[PDB]
Amino acid sequence: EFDITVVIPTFKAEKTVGQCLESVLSQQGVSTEIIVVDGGSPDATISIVQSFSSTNLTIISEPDRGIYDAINKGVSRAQGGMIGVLGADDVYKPNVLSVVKENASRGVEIVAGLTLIDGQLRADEQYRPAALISGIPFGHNAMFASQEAYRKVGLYDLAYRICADAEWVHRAIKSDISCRKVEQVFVEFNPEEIIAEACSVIQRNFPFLLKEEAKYLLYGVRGWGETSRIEQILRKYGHESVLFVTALQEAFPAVETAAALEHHHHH
Ligand SMILES: Nc1nc2c(ncn2[C@@H]2O[C@H](COP(=O)(O)OP(=O)(O)O)[C@@H](O)[C@H]2O)c(=O)[nH]1
Repeated sequence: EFDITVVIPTFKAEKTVGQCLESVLSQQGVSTEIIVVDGGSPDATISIVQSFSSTNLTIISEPDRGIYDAINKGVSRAQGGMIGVLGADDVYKPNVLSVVKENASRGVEIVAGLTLIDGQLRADEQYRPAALISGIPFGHNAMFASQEAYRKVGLYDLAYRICADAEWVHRAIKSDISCRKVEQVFVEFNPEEIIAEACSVIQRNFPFLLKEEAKYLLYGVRGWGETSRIEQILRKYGHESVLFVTALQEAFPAVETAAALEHHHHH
């Protein structure tokens, strides 16, 4: 019954939840359902959320196991054609929801836009196998996914408290979920732990990789580290997976002559 469902997880968000919801309620040209999944805030959050138009607004307020648990509860209740997730410190830009509706009209399963972070565009990557040796290719809050996308991919993996968004998108890529990237800003707003989860997520695509080899690939694609061992890694594991060969030749087009050699002998 709704073009869009916006899932907003909140805990102690009294400072910004107003600005967040104003960015959703003011969206013109769409029927929007809002599901606020609050983890039991003791501050003004519940009152502020209640100060908005409640017509299509549901409030869940109960303990949960973290951000992605709250997101899962909201996604599970969503009735909209496309489902977005907005943090309480985030805002959608004007007209974004209508842009999502328009770009979804042919049945694409994911519609993703750009993200503005401290006045700079997030350095996004393409939605393609090459993302599988990296992080999430677009900002998770700039992503909208259909009911069928979530039905087919499933829910967010709570084992990942940082990078569950990346792991979900990688599962989408591996499931050949369709995606359309829109070159418009949709949303504005312990490294060792982040790196550990990101390596783990990459290894869930390619279980033959050592953690250090997942790290090398990740730093390689992101431009944080050198790439002279990429060909070595390709020769080491190319026989394991055509997807992995495809990912490396997409991420590092210069290894094409070596990639074709892997394809030719094993795939
Ligand atoms: N329901 C729920 N929401 C949370 C929890 N922790 C954080 N949040 C909310 O999740 C959103 C993002 O949290 P934040 O600390 O900014 O993490 P980040 O934006 O993903 O880096 C905000 O809307 C918070 O209110 C939690 O344990 N439960």
